[PDB]
Amino acid sequence: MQARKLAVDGAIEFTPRVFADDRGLLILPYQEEAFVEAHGGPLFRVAQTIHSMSKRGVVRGIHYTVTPPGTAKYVYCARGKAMDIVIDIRVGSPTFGQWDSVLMDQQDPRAVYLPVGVGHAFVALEDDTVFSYMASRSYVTQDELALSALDPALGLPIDIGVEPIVSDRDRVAITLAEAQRQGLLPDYTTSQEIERRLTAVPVST
Amino acid sequence: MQARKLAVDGAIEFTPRVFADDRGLLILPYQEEAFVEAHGGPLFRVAQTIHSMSKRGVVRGIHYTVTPPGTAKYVYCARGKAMDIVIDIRVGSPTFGQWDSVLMDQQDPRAVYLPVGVGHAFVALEDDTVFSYMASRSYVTQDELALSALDPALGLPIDIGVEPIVSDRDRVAITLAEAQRQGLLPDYTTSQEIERRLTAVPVST
Repeated sequence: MQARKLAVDGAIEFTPRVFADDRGLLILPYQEEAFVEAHGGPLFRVAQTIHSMSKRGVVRGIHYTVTPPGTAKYVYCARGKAMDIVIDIRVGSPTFGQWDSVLMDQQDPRAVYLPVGVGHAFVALEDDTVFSYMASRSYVTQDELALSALDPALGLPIDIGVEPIVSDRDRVAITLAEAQRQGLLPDYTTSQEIERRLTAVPVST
Repeated sequence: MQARKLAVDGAIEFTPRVFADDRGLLILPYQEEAFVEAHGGPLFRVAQTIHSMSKRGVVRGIHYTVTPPGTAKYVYCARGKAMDIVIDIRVGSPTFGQWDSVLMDQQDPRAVYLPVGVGHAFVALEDDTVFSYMASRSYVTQDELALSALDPALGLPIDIGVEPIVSDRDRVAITLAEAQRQGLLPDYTTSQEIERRLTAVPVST
């Protein structure tokens, strides 16, 4: 397993090996040793998992969780192809306003660690594109917020030639800039504090 | 989410709802509230995840982990169709020697909790059949052991009309009965003790 610290502070791309034989395929998308060495502590406790499949041209995001409580996530692309995007929406962050992209696909599969307080978006490049998540918190539509993924100030790499396929909620999302004005965005310090508590190393005999 | 306690003591089948819209599909295969209510405690901490894809007619198993240390698992079928099988190999168990099957498929997806000390096997009924696991322990070929899934004393539902597609290791696996003779099988009491420590409820303020 290879790990690559992304430009968005604390975000990480992991590249598992694909082991192939006569029976099919085996991948180990999350691996404790590689993760602890990259991040400094183990994965959060898993409160919920998500299986999401999208059609070609679907754009989902930018999604984030009111912080506190916040959510940290670990996502891998289990089928199809996507441009995955971490957006740093944590006010105070050294990389605030920065985004990073990971090409997710079945030939060179990738997993992404998303810190507490960051936004997540992606575009599906193929039908039957599947994102598989572990999350540190169960989903409350409540605390779950959206920002405009098509926002021109952002220039996210989300256009693939065809009309984006988007939920009404994601389509009408306020901008990053508007959310900051209104004080709706995660704070970087708070986010970090929660994240360190979530991914605390177990300390035993 | 629905939960169904299986005949193999402590094993559980969970039935998530499939939410479908214009964009594709969403499923929440592991959910803390449903799991704690069925099992009595939360999922183990996640040490590793597994993405496995199989061709039609592939039989994998019966696999188990030397106990101690043991491994507990949570598996959902993310693509295709399978007959999934929990085998109770814990000597002392009230359901020792019993197996249970879950039909895994994309139309009515299912997740299975596998306790510490139980064996796991399945047959893929379609090409591109994907099993997605969280496990309480990272994989050591070491502590990872196999029993004969085609064993006639077992009568597992693993034949689909065509020659089974099997690893050399799984093909040459000793029987359940032979493993017991040799003292290679998990102990039920020990398994339970480990399981309770793994899935201990967090107790905070």
